[PDB]
Amino acid sequence: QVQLVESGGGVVPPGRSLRLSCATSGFTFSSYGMHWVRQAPGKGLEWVAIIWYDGSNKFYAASVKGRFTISRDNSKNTLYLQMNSLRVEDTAVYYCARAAYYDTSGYGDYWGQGTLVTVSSASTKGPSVFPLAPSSKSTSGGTAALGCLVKDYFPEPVTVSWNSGALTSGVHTFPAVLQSSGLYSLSSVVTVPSSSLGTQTYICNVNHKPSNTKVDKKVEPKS
Amino acid sequence: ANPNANPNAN
Amino acid sequence: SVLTQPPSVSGAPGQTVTISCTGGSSNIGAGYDVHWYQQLPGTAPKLLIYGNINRPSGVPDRFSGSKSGTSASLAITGLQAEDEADYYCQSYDSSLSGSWVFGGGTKLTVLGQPKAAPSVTLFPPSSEELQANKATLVCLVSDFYPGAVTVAWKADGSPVKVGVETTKPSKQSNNKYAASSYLSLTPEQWKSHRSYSCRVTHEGSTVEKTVAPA
Repeated sequence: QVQLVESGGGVVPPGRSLRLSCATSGFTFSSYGMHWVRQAPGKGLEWVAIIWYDGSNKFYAASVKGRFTISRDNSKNTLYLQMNSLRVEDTAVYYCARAAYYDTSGYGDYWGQGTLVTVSSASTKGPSVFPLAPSSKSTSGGTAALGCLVKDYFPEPVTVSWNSGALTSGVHTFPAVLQSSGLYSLSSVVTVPSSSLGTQTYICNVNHKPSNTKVDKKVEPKS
Repeated sequence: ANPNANPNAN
Repeated sequence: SVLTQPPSVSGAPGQTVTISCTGGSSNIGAGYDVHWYQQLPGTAPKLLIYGNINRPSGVPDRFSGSKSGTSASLAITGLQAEDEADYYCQSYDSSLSGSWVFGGGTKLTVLGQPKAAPSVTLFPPSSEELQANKATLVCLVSDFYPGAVTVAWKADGSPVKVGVETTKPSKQSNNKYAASSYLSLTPEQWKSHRSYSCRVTHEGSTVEKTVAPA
């Protein structure tokens, strides 16, 4: 019954502002301190801020002081984080946590599901799709690997299908890499019978909703 | 202002 | 991190593992309580141990905490696949301005599957990318276990660091792991070498795939 429901995350350029919200139920909100914690993708937890139950005190990590404001609305059972002057290094999942206290230090007994803040100066860009053509030496037993390289898109996500979803067997679409440019690339590869390369057409279907772009790329054998 | 002080009503 | 944890621990199902958390005289040494969180992959942290030793009622008896001097420890007995997660210790440091300090986290791997060597496929730059004045080598690595790999690139037997981007391993449907690595070249660099290699190391053993502009 203890619920902490976060919203407000999304993709913003550096120097812009975002407000995060943490809407609570299942306990008397006004009796509890609340924290914000963040986690950069692939990294550890970093405490961000606290607000007292009564709003008498607010404390901030040195990394955000002057830029972020924690606040609460007791009538809405809601915690906020106002984030101004966002930097790329603020990119993280932001968690709200209910304050608890033991004897000589505090801890967070319930946590929100998190909201992702992505701070990037990259602009919406549809992918370039290049064919990864199969070997003419038949390479890898009676089975050939062919694919699509989905280059330089922003933001996530892209979806890939083959032959309009009719080819699922031996498909592996790899998670994207994030380049120093701030753009993503990914690849999809399919393992097919070498004997099919003469008679069967292979088309990767790449969909990038954020840029309203779809690419259908025919992947033909080399010689 | 002690950031380690109990921030709760109870 | 004010609090030092081992980056990684592993064990087989049924084994006991211990995760240490080392601080100093202004945190754990000062008597400030230590707490532990479990973070299952793709989920929010959850409270595992509070006030050094206490389990929330929802936590199984296999999880226990202890604290001595400047160190705390989390022990997990009867290891199960479900325990595979990142574990964080947390306290307070009187020499820092925040309410909480965290350890850097420990990735717990539960070795619940047999070893599996990686499948490696290396693609050269497409003639369309080259004809668009760019060049990407694509090294696709799949079906390996455990989910740790090193990917290194070579141009004619010499290591290449610049222009490389490699994903962290990601779990597949079959509970093995996949990763990918890209090498970005000028078409000039591509054409100016006899070969390029992707060299994938998994548990001390290496698969190397080579392509040639030829």
